[PDB]
Amino acid sequence: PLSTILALDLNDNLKSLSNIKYMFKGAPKENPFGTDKDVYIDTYNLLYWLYLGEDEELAYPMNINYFFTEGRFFTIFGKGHKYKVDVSKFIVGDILFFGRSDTNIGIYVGDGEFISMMGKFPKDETPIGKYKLDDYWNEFNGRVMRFDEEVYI
Amino acid sequence: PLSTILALDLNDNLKSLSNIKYMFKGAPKENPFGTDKDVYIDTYNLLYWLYLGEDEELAYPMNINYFFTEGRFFTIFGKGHKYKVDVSKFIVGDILFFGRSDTNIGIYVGDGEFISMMGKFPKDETPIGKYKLDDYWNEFNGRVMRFDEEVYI
Amino acid sequence: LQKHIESVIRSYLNNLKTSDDLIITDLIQAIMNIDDVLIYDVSFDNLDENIIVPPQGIIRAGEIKVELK
Amino acid sequence: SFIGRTPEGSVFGTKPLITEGSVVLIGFLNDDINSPIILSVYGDNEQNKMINTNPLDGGKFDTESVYKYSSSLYEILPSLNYKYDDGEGTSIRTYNGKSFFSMTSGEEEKPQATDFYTGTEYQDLFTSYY
Amino acid sequence: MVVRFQSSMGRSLKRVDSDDLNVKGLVLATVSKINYKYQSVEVKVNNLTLGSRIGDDGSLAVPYPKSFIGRTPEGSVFGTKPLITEGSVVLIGFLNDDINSPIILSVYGDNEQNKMINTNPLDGGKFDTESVYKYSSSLYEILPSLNYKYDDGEGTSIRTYNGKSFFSMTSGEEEKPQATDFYTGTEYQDLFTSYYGNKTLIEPRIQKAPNMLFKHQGVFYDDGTPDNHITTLFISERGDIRASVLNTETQKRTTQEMSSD
Amino acid sequence: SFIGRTPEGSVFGTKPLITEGSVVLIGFLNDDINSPIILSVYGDNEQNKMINTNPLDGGKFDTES
Amino acid sequence: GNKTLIEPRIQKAPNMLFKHQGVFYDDGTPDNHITTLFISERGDIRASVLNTETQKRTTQEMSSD
Amino acid sequence: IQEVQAVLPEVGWLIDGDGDNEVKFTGSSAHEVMTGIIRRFIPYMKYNYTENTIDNYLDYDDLSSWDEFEKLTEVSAFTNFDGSLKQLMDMVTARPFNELFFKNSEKTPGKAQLVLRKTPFNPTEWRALDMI
Amino acid sequence: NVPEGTINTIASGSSLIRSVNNEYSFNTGTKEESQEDFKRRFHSFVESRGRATNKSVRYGALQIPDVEG
Amino acid sequence: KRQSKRAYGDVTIQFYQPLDMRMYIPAGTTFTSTRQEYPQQFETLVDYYAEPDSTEIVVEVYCKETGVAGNVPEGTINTIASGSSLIRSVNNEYSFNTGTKEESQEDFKRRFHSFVESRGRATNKSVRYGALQIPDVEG
Amino acid sequence: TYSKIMKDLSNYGRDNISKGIDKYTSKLSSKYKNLKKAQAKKIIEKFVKEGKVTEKEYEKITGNKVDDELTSDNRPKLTKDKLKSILKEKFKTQDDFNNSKKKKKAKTDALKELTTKYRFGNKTHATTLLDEYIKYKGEPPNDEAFDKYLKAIESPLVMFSRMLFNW
Repeated sequence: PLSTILALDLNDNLKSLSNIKYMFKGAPKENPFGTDKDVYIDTYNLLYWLYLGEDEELAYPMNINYFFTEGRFFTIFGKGHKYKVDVSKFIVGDILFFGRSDTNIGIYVGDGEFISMMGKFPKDETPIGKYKLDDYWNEFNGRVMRFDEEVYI
Repeated sequence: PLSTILALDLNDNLKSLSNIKYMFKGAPKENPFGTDKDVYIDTYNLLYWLYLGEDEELAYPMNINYFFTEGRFFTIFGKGHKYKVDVSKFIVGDILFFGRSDTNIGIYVGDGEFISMMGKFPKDETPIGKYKLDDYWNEFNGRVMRFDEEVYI
Repeated sequence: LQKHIESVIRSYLNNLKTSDDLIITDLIQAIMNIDDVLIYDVSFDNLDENIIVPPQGIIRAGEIKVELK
Repeated sequence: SFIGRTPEGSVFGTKPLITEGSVVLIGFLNDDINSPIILSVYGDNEQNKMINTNPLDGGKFDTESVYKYSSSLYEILPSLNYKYDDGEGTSIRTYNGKSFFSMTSGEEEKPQATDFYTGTEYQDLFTSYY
Repeated sequence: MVVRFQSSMGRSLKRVDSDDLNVKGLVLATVSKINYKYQSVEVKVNNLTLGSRIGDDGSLAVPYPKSFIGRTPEGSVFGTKPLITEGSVVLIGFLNDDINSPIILSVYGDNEQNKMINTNPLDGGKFDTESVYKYSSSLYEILPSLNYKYDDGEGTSIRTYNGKSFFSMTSGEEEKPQATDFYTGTEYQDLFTSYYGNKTLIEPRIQKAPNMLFKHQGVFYDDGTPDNHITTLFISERGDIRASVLNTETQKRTTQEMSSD
Repeated sequence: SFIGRTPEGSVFGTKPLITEGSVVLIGFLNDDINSPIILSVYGDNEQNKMINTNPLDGGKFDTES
Repeated sequence: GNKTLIEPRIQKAPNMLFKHQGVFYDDGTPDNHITTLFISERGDIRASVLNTETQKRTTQEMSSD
Repeated sequence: IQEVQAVLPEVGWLIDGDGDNEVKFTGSSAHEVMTGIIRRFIPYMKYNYTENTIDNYLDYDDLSSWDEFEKLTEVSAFTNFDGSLKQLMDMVTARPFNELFFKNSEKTPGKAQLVLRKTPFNPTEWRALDMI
Repeated sequence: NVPEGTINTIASGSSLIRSVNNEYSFNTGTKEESQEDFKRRFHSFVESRGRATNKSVRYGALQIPDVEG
Repeated sequence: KRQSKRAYGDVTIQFYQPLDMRMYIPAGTTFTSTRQEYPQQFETLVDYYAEPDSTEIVVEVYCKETGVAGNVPEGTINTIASGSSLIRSVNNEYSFNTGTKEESQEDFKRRFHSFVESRGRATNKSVRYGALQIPDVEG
Repeated sequence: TYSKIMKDLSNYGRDNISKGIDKYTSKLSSKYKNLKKAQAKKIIEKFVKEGKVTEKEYEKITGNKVDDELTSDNRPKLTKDKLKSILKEKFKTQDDFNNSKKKKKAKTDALKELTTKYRFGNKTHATTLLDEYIKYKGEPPNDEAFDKYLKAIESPLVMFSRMLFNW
């Protein structure tokens, strides 16, 4: 699939992407992958740039309102329930939400992990990195989505 | 009547009263008619100066609270109904109210017109002028009053 | 009445068999059948000559505009 | 209005104002006399007529013009300073003496929440009248 | 027999009389028309209309519940006027179980309407659970104006005004984006309370920017001298800010002004 | 508290807080069992005594003090 | 009522803000003035006026120190 | 009838209580109301009589009541849930101030008459009754 | 023949109606015609048998019951 | 001869506002009219669903009475049973003109002629009758 | 339909549209099923704030031929040989079948013109043809694959109440 291949490519290149830096609402106009210079990007913009590399375009800045009405996603699990046993059924490339008000999102990777940027709020200098799901499982909020390209337009 | 004669005199002298200027709550201490110098007066103060020329005095600044308890007026039409056919029954010298919170008032003149000051809020340099009732009919609010001098005191 | 005439004409256009010319006499007799007295006369602009249909042609679609005199 | 207890154990709730000489509807338990409960508090026609600033006699609520005046969450505290909201952008709140807080967006209503010269007086606000 | 031919009803024999005329219980109705001057509505039964006599509004109508109402020792009357809506379902209780004696007890909304005006995603669960307390405990309310007010058992609290303007507060670092001012600040669509239950944004009714002000004044104080200090915190629609202190009788003023530029 | 729809069509209303284990008064429709509605929520005497700061035992409301 | 302090549930300090914005006005031009009255958990105060389209800002900031 | 809207495309009735089966009867006296009540349903109550219906056999005329003391009335059709016209007739009667019963028509032998008159306990109305 | 401003209500739901009033009095309510009126009418009828006369057009236009003048 | 065909057509629903959530229409909803000239009923055969953000929905309807009375003129069917408050107006945009009475004596006579001429197989008319004998196919 | 969309916004006016943009949006999307909820939501926001909408705004919202007025009066038939030709344009090299990424782009471009430009449009039907076309490498064993899109495009309450009446 497209989303699984993109997640695998991001995982393979995760250690070379240290130029990318964390910010609250970093919306730079320069593509991070097409420039050796450091750049502050958040998770939403990161996903946008990652999907823009191929033929899909989506829209910018791709805020939380994107998932409501654009019809690019179909929900897998709803918000408000949180089961630890049904995490194994997930698949790579599923988007993982975080926070009580959709503050941050993530991309799921196998072996019970996820890819996201975590750091102090006021523009942290920590680069992108992968963390275990055990400590962040409290703030998962049970919302899960998935991509679909064949039928759209 | 007193109010009809005063309205006719104001209409006849309307084109010579260009010295008078519009403001939100202009309460000058100088009489506009007794001075060639320009002066910023609002509709309430204008009516006060117009009635003060004769033997009637009323009170100053003559805000909206004047019409409530002074007993100088008796209502003709109440607020909250707005009929376009019953405008013809009006007579010259009836006070026309404007705005949802009694922001401004006017004096009715025949042929479906009214005399008032209209302009941008922050102390507009537009002088007094007469406008058609068709465009302002939306913001009329249906409140109409009339004067009575014989029985008062 | 305009809408009723449009619907009657469009319905006449449907439920028509294959390989028959667009005869106008039957059309006008069909629309005059509604009321002989009320409806006075009917005329046409371009299809005054019968349109010969091939063996594999059927006249079923068609947009109707009523132009009352 | 609402009452309960939190998981920690602390109790929370409300204490709505109680007034003497008000009319209250009562529903007996199992239709037994000597088993009363108060259902709600209903005011008199005069009292209701005094505590509303709506001049319209009547009209369907779906009319745009009627929505301007009908849609008004008008409330008055035990203190005679009141609180006001409306379906339009006007919203007015009052405090001790003539002090008040107000907001609005329409240019027509601009005097209601202006600060030109000395500012708008408290008597200029139509909601300030019975 | 011959004498049995009287008013009767039911499969079992029951003397129909003036007891059957009296209604037993409470019934539902819809608000068709409202008397705005008296704030007493007339409710419609499925094929009958209650209240609604020759009396226009005052002398006959159906009373509506009030939050509280009374009179002060000085004599001045105080109370509330809760919002009234047409086409809402209202529960009615007749006095002494007499038809032609209605009163409205409360206003109950439809299942769809209730589902639309709540942001709680949980299907169910005991209220005593800590996690469920986060979402269950939410005094969520929406004014007649489509700008809403929100409170919660957590420290989050959100209030909205005309256009996209809002006021918010919170304490958890997790919730820090909801009430942050980094760069341009948090957008209105980032707040999860700003959406309806069915994945729809709560549009404000009025998009024009408001203008706020906090006017302060009095009359006198314990010193006995007349009060004449006036101060304001006016905010314009173009973003200006003006903090001013005024003494009107002495004709003195000091203003701190901020321009939109 | 109140609920309705605006002329534009948008729905507005309120969601008053709901609490588990509170006592609620119920009125059946047409006095039929299997037809319940909640009328209001009444707290316990202890709960009411805890959530009020009024020290007065009693007295007419018309007194200034 | 029973001589007990009403503890707040959450002891962490809040952070307030009064964000103001619109869309348009009677002049017809698009509205793009943004202003805030943000207050941080560490006691800071920041009154700011912003025009985002023109990329201009004026802030009055107070630090916790 | 519970589930009938009876709407129309971009048209509607100015009087309320329309579309629905609501019917309102108005009069300033019992003989005015009772005429409207009886006349509303009596003709349509059809039967297989070889010759007419109940309106030919029942006069239901020469009704009177206290017109001076009774104001205008807005008596509703459906005051009684699925009740009989007799149940709705009782409300209009307002007993015991008015006396309703069925009796033979002495003035017109051969047919019955519905009587609705003020109670004969008044002095002059008592004298107006025929003695036997 | 009620006076002016007598009809106040419509005696129905009146949801969209505020009030009803009449600006003019009712004068067409009249009792049965006396002998003298009938004799006057009949003398005009006898004199109106020849058409094409003003006195004939008088009866011509007076035959409608509602017309008085 | 074959029996009459039930009238059928399209009916148009107008709501006060676009639906905020998806609504379900119960099967066998009854559509009728208020004019005394056409008291003939109608009823739906299949389920229908009114998705949100849709100000109108069109569902097909079949005349229960078997006759030409179903061929109602425009703007006749102005009533709906078990309808919610959301519905604002009910109207058919086009007259049905599909109902029919029992098969015409002339059309039966002509089909019987076709059958008689079609007794000799292997000819144009035999193929014609063999094609026309199915009730669905026409002309 | 750029003109009609703009005329509609000009008919209600910015004062009326500004009060209930979400539901007024549903009016436009109801009338024309070419615009989804998000597409018509964005154009109205751009209309109210700027006060007008140009051809740059329209095309930015969604790729359309704004400079083409033919279609509303007359739109071509798309008989079978035309579809056969349009598939020969959309698929010109064999790698497209092997490389799925461009195949998704190709088929979307086929459906985008094929549903809109011609007399008859359907997604699921046209998809079905494309799935058979792709599987057979663009030469299926029967010409029906090219016919297919052309021929495919053009109680308890009652029972209880009844029996209760019967008894």
